[PDB]
Amino acid sequence: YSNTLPVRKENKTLPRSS
Amino acid sequence: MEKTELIQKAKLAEQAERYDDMATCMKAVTEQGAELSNEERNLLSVAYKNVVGGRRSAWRVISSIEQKTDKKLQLIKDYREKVESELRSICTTVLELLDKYLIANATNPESKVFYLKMKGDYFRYLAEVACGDDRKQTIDNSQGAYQEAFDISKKEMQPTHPIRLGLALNFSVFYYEILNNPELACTLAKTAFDEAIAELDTLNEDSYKDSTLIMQLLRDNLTLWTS
Amino acid sequence: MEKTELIQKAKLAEQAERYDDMATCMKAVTEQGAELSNEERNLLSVAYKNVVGGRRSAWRVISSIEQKTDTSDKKLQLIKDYREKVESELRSICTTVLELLDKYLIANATNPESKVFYLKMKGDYFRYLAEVACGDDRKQTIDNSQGAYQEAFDISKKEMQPTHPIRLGLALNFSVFYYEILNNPELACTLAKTAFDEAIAELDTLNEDSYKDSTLIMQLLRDNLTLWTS
Repeated sequence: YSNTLPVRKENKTLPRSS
Repeated sequence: MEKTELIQKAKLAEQAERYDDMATCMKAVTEQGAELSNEERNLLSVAYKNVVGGRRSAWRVISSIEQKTDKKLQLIKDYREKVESELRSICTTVLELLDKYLIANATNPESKVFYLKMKGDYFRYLAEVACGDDRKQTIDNSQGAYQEAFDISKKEMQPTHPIRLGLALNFSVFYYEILNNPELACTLAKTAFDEAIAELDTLNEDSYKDSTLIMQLLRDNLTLWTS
Repeated sequence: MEKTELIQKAKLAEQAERYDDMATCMKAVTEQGAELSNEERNLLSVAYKNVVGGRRSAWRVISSIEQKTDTSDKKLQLIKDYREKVESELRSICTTVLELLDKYLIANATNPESKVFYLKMKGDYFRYLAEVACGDDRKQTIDNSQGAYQEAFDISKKEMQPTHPIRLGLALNFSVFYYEILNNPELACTLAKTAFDEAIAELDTLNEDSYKDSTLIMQLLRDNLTLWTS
């Protein structure tokens, strides 16, 4: 897609959020 | 809650990526009646951009899945309609804020340009999911807002100003995406870019960060649209 | 609606990253009463991990800002109240998950795989409660977490090869419980490294589909060991 403004946005365990 | 405490909570939510809370904070600030600094305008823009863009991405994913597709298709269309309803709700909220509080009581030409650009943005988001005469009218409103912002910005602002550049960026995207003319979108992005480069030695330091980035984005679009 | 439609809708939400709706779908599926398949357990796990991780991250950021500022300030009370809000909704999420585990899933689990899985989920979410609890509520949540983890760890030692990705994820999270909750780096490292080594020995005899997950989890074990050693 074409750019536009504005844009959107410890120990390791499982599962992990996406 | 009081404006200072309110925008404090807004920054707090921002750093916590709690964009719904941030958006309600900034809506309360706006509905208080007073105008917004550049930083507070940015807070409101970022908050509502995040909340609406979650649903924009969801809608694109779902419409894509629908194109490749059956009771399945019925469920897909109903879910897409749900997401569209949420998107229209958010866009109506933002546009109502713009009409009543922000655009009406804006002091500067720069703030007016910013709010008009934002109105163009959210009418464009509404048009991304529109059909029939509603689509025509939403495109009409988005283009009208962008064109007024563009005229005022080139009347009262220099080409290097970050607000003008961001307006050119999103208006070029509007031409490429909604009206579907690559040549005109390219010409708009490129004229903004070249006009900014023409001066540039006049740009003050405060804007160095924003302008530069925006200009890169311009060039990126022009690269993506020449392939 | 019957399972089929709920599963389609939950999967579509996962594709759209609408994790709230996914979680609602999978809660309905669970509450239908029947036993879940591996597909459905993965959907439930993914959905709820996603709905709780946002609250966990927000809480961590807010609490790093809280302890990073001066005391006896009015600015501070707002931050603390906000932290309490996020804590409240995180506790509500965890309570939902734990209720699903206590009323439906664990009780009717028929195979040891599902038992290990649900007990690991119980431990995970009681640990999520512990990381935000105080005093006696903290003691309660820690005890429940550790008990669930321990039951799963024994069941897994007795019923699973050391390469099974569920057993390895259990070991990872249990060592993390030892390091973060109990503040025991030595035993966290020992648990994680034991799982690691016992897995490495039997690795050549293993399935590719399981290879991806198992080697991922072992890599995570090694990374946690490197972080805890530093």
